[PDB]
Amino acid sequence: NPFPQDFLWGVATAGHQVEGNNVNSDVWFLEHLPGTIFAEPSGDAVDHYHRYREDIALIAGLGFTSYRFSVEWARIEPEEGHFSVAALDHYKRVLEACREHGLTPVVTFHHFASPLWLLRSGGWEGERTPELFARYCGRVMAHLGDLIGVACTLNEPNLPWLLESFGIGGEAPENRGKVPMWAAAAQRLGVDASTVAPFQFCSTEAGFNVKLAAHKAATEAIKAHRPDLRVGWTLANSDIQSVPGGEEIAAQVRRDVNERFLEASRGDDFVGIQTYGRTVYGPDGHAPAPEGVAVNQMGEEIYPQALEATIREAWRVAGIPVMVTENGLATEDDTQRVAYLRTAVDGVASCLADGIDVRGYIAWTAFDNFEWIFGYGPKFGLIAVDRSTQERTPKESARWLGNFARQQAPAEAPQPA
Amino acid sequence: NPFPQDFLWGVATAGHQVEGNNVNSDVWFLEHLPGTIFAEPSGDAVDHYHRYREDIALIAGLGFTSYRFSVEWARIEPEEGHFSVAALDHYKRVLEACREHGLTPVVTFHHFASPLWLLRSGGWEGERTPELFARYCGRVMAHLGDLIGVACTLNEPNLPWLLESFGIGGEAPENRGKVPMWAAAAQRLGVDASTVAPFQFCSTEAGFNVKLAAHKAATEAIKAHRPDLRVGWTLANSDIQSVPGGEEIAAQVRRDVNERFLEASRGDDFVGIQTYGRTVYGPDGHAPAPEGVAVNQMGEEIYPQALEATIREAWRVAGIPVMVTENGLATEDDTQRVAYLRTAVDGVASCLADGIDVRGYIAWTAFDNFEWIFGYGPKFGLIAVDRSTQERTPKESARWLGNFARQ
Repeated sequence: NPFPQDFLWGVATAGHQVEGNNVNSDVWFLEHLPGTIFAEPSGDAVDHYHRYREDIALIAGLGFTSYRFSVEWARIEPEEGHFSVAALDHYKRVLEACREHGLTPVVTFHHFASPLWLLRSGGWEGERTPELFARYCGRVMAHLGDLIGVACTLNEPNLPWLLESFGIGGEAPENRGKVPMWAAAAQRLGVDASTVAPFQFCSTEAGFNVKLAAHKAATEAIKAHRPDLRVGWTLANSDIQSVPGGEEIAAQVRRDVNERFLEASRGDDFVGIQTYGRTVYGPDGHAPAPEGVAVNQMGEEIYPQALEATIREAWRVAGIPVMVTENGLATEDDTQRVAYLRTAVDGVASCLADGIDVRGYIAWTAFDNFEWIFGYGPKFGLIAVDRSTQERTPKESARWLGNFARQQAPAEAPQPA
Repeated sequence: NPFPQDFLWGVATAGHQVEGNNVNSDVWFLEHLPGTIFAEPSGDAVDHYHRYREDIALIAGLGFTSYRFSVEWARIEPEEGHFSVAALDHYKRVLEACREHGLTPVVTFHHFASPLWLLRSGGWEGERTPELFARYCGRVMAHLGDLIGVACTLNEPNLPWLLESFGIGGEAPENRGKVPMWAAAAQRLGVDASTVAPFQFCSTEAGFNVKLAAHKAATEAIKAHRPDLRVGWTLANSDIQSVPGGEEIAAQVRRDVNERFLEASRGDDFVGIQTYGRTVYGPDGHAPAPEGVAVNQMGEEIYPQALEATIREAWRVAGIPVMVTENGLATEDDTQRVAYLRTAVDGVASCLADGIDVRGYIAWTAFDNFEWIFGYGPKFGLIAVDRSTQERTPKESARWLGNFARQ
């Protein structure tokens, strides 16, 4: 068996995507702006904020051994310097639920959404962000740090560098004013549009430095409470490929998005790898590539072979233990998700059988949810939710993966201790 | 007793003062503005949002038969036209807890705090405000109306008029810009200050018409779900008195603040009376306490005889049943509170005994809480909360009044 007994089998969520009523967040604010690129508001999402106990019990019943979720800074520090012990107690009860159900909690301290007030100090390019984040992380540790299994500081700091290569984003700061969304944003924040920089859109050297310092200062804050607790960030590392004409563009992208962040990870306990497919570049940049085999729901290629390739890359470049903190598939046909997961798990086993220190596998996502700018259309969940009633119904993929996890545990009788 | 069989004995709260994290409300926003008049932010308050079950068990264990609390528009409709079913289920659970503990729930549909977005459309001077408020009251009824024991549409529409008589607000709208907090509110909302009108500061003719229209449209929305449910609004009615020199001033205030609103109440099923003390006017306007006892934490005269007066007044002007939806005392010494509640309650019984139809007594307030611009200084609670730990400790007044109910 290539998986060790302590290997984590989980599903992941992000607070804004499942909790509902993240009304103090930047993303919420962006969802309701006149010029918005968000297709619909998050609203209640799946109401994980109130239903987490039953959600945890469901997940643990399916045989998962871990649960990854975010603590939301927008709730914890709702205005700069005014921490909410009430919200911190909410997340302590979440962690207590995990622990009562045997789940190791993988806590993401930040998952794109920020308190809206942060966007007035320059957001993820502001020089105070690294220390405010770190202060924030110390406060969460102060209140519930003993209950965390594993810590992820930041989710996908490199995402917008990859989106820029499409590229959706990455206007120059001096040009953010010309996209409606940013112009509006700045106006109501009472601030200049060149200074508007939520986490997931910022691909600027300022933003690189701010992200890295925030990671660094947060790790230290966290270690001050639990020196034993393993910490890393997570990366949006695709399997980068090319066709003829795209070799140099592919190389540039692999370098700026993947290797640069993995180089920056080399001090850490682990790195989180988040991978869905390959990303192919030709002479005109991004090519949704040649066709076969997705047909994902978004019309992207179904290529869970990517995971094994990014795990290998991460081991090579960073040389630290890897945890797969996201992996999954957007599809309305769950039989495709099952076949995808079989292959991705094979990818993991294959890396482990080669001596790569992989420490868990966490599927994106637990429940069909708010897929950022595309809203509720894209279905990534291993568990269905009828949002109108909030009823949860596990899909076969949840039973398959859950039961795979369960079937890796030893089976010995009790032994005098 | 002269208390009928089904007289309600309650304690009351307001969602902004007790729940914590009312981050989408207009008040929250005003608490954090640069030139704010709020002495401190509400923050977590006493975290009633999370602890309500324990709070209601405690309330019920003490002997009360009723609980008055708000549902917060700021959480139910966080953006105009976007209702939260999860916020509605929360409140649904609050009502289920009440009933599980045998407590008749008295729900206030609005208790000063509004969604921040409402302030961008002219707030409680906004001409769409009545129909928005009614629509909101409808959604709440659709989700949970069957669990409400009594309904209070609006809390103290008339408060800011009373305060104006102390020269404490009531700038004409053209001069709102001159108050720092309004100028800051304006700038952050992208709106002119003349337009900024949160409920409890708005004592303008427009705000009278808007409040009244909202109360009426809300009443009609709630009866479309529950024609049996008793509906009214609550009034900030002091026992307005004079000394020689103050007669015209006193009559004026009595007419604009109490009688005008009681007249406006004449169609309703009951009027909620909220009274704490007397307000005395002399030749120089509002008079300070005499070399006359106690006094309360705010230096106002401790005057429980006020309640009997405002009940008699309401019966006379409105002519409909009276519910005491707030009465109590701000004080650090609870022995003063016990004595106050005893006499107030005697005042109520004396009204009852004269045939005035009083339907309930509800004390302000369950828990020491966020007293608006005064922050956590003032202690009105029958139950103490050490906010650092959120630990609840019933004062003697809790056990006194609870036990009084229990007979």
